[PDB]
Amino acid sequence: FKPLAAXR
Amino acid sequence: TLSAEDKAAVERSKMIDRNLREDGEKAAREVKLLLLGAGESGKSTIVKQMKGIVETHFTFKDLHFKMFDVGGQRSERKKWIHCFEGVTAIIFCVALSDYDLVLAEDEEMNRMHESMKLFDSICNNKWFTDTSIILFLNKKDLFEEKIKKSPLTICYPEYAGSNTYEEAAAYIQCQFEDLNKRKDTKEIYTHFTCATDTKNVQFVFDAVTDVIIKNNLKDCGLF
Amino acid sequence: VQLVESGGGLVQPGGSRKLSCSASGFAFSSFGMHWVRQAPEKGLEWVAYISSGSGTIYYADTVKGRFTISRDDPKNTLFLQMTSLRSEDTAMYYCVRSIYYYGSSPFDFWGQGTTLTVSSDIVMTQATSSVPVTPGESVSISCRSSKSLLHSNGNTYLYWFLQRPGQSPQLLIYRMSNLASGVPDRFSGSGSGTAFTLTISRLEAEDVGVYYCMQHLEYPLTFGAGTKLEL
Amino acid sequence: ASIAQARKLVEQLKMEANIDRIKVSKAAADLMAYCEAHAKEDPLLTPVPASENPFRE
Amino acid sequence: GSELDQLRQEAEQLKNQIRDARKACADATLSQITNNIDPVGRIQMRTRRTLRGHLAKIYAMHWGTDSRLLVSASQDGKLIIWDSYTTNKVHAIPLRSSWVMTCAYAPSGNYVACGGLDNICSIYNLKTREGNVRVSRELAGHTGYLSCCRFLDDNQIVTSSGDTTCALWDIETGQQTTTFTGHTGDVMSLSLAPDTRLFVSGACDASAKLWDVREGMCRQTFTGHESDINAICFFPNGNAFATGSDDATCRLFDLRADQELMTYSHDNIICGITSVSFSKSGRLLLAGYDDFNCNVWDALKADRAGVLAGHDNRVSCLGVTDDGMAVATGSWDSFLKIWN
Amino acid sequence: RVPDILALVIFAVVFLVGVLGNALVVWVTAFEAKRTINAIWFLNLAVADFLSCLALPILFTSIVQHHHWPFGGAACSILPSLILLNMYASILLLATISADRFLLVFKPIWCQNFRGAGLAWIACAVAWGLALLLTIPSFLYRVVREEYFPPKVLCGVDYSHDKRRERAVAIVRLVLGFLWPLLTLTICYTFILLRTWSRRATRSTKTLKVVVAVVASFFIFWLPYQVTGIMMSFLEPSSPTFLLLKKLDSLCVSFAYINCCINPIIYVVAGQGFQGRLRKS
Repeated sequence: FKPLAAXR
Repeated sequence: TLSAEDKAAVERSKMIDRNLREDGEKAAREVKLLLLGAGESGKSTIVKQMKGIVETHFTFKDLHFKMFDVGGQRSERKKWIHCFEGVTAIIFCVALSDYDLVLAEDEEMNRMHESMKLFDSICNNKWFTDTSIILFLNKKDLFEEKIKKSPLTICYPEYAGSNTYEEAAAYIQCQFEDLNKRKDTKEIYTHFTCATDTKNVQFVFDAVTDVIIKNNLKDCGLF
Repeated sequence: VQLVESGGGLVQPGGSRKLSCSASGFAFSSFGMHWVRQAPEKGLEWVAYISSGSGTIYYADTVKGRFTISRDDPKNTLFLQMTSLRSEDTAMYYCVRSIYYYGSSPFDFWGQGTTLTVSSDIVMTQATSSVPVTPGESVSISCRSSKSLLHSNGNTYLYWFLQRPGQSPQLLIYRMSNLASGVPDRFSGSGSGTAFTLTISRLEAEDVGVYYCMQHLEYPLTFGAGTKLEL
Repeated sequence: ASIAQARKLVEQLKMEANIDRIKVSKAAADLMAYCEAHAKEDPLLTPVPASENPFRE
Repeated sequence: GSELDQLRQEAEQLKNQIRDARKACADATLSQITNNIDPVGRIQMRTRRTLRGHLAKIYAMHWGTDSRLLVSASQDGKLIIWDSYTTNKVHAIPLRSSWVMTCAYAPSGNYVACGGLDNICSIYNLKTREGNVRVSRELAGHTGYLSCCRFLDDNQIVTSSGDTTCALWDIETGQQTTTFTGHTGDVMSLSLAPDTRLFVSGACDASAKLWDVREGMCRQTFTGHESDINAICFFPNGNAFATGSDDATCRLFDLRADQELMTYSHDNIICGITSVSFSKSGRLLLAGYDDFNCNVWDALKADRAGVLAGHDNRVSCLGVTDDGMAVATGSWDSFLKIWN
Repeated sequence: RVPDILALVIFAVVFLVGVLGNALVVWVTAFEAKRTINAIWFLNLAVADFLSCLALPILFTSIVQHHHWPFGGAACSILPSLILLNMYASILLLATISADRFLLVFKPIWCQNFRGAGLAWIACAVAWGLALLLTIPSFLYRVVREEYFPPKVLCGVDYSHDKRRERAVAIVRLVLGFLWPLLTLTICYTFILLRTWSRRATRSTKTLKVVVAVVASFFIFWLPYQVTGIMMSFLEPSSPTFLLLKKLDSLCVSFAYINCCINPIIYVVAGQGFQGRLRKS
């Protein structure tokens, strides 16, 4: 699981 | 709320609006040119070569032209000149084989000065601030034949030159081109034409292509 | 100006035909088109309606979903398509043109008729059924409605037309106050609210026939029983 | 042909110089009286009620 | 020659006699008489309808006799008949020549007339069995462009042109019944009397003239301007008229007393005047200027009472309905406006 | 830390200016969309920028709450797709506008006879369609995890131990989002300047200014976002470099967002009589 936030 | 006939009336109105919009998008497909002159300046020869009010239509390299000749009006010019406010270009004709001839009404004024006055009136008009002018100089062979028999000092008493064809033509062209007073917003194109030519349509085509490109640049805000 | 229609033949209780009318003498593309049906030895009623541009199409409740309407502008021809004919659809059909704008006169031309033989709504009531008359005297006929025809815009939609024996109907007065074109100034109309009248001052030999009153507030268009006027 | 034009002009002056006139006061009073009499039926001068205005929105 | 000099002296002394006669009959000015009257309050008018569909400059517009229909002319090649109440379109007529400067509506309502820069006046018939508008008559007998045209009845028309001459025509035949001459420069505007026995015309030599339709010669002449004359119109009474020039000035003349009564000018205005019209009662004078806005003047006090400013370009045409209920205005921004 | 504060202040400034700017631009363009063909090019761009600006506080609060997603599961799977769609549409619209100007300058005769208003609508629809086709991958591969440690909840991306798909998606997005529009833009404008300055009648100094401004702004303000994104995509979820790049995500997001503020200013400034056009409507 990747912590990629809102946007990217 | 509307009756059974009001709906049909509004439908008729929509159909008329649609037809009007469809017909209005086809008139912008056309390139408009206004032609001016001084009567004996070689108007008829260019009209027959490049093919109240006279309207002419012709096509060249997928470009459609609409040419207006209004030389047969004979009225006050500043009461109908604002109609041609948004024309693409103005074709002007000067007969430079008329430096020695004199006007019929008065023997003191010659035809070249009259043409210069009319050109000054047209060029510096308030309705043609950013309108291109294509200047045709007509009857060069007769001019080169006439220049040897009679000097050109009669028209221009302040001229000192070789009294040859090239110097006289260059002097006439320069004298005509100094009449412009903008030199930045407006562009003037000059060309020498005789009775038999085959390149006038190419000249006007190049001029109108440049004008179209400039207008397209100005519309998008990139100019 | 003329309208010629054809295509009416004998049919079985199960079958199909199609009728076609051709215009000649006017601009077809600017006229809406109608169809009117008249039973033998009876009155006449409405069938369908198509508008200019083929944008609005209205049908009748009695024949909804069973007939088809179609229009061809480049060829100037109107069609009508029959699918499954019952026994009540035996009559004679008429084709009518109409144009709608300020000051127009709809239902102006009626053309001729073609025969087909097989093998809520505002009601128009005319109590009178027959009136003897002598030429040279005045005549007055009344037509009654079930609702006020006066619309808020000021228009009152009533139409008067005449039918001679062996001929086609012709418009006399539209909007119950205006006189059509090509008719003498003898006829006049009046009325208010629910009851309306048509008056003829001087009667001649060409005024014999059956008169009708027609309403145009909302679809469908309903005709009244004819008021015969015998000599 | 100048004599003909001059004769036409002087004849026109003859014809135009022989008419009757009135005082300015009479004409001014007539205009004022007409305006006063017809002021009652001028919708633009005094606004009409919105109920009877066909151009109401 | 000697005869020319003596005739010029004769004309000069007639001019002196006419000037003396005009000066003798002037006892008072309109300002003193109208001093005591109650001024008209500031008038507010709002745009009720807006008209869209023109794609070029709008030059002509004329109301009808039913005060509901109007016609508009533009150089897009289209003549459009409108319905002011519901903002619909009844007819759109394509034109052979796209250079139009005038249009006229027949009082009966069956014909419409137009022309310009072609020396031809075309008549169009509206009520047709076939259901379309067709040409009915083309009048070609002029030398310069047509500036105005008006209807007398369904079989008579009057035209003014830039060839210094005016003409009276007969539609059914197509020949000039009478020709009116006597001006010096271009003729721009003409106004018909309500009683249809006389008509006035203004010219570009700063002169206005009165003409009798039946007999066929000039009655009176009026001068006093400094530049061209663009608009002219009759008072509702028929004993007065008002004219507008290119020098930012309007003047009012009378017919019985050949004198100038009142002038309308303001220091802030340095532009031209295009169209002039009155109201139904003759109290308001509506003028269109080159400064993109129209003005209303008090015809008897020469005081500004309101400004109609809703256009982006020059105002070219102005009209008032017969019932006196609305004002129609046009401009070079291709929009018509009804004000009330 | 400092990147959080810098990102927050940049986000606030961009929101505050862009909302008003794009609202004004779209209002001015709506009236003129019927007559002029140039307006309907910028109408879609203004709408896209407006929609992008309205979505700022969603990230603004998420930064404050230390990456907490209180919206839920379906919102986590729907909203990011749309917010990315807006950015991609905004990029493709600029590319298409540049192509349109290039086709106006070259081949001037053809664009007079056979160009109208439907073609621009078709082009804008195609741009939006490609944006959707590029943003569909975000719909499928977004899931949520809950932390039964002290309560947090996280939106992210889980590929179920499939590195190939993730890398392929990253490469497709990088190629179709940054390099192609930049190449097309630069080539089109350099040819525009060359042909425009070839002749005397069309020569002017405003074209150079507008072109340089647009290209420099685009390149400078879109490079860091793409480079950091691709670097984070190639790396494994456990690395010190991954954490270091995680310390600088929001700065890159804001530095990419500033383009939505920059874009509508040029149209107003470099427009002919925009004040009069606003006064008309």
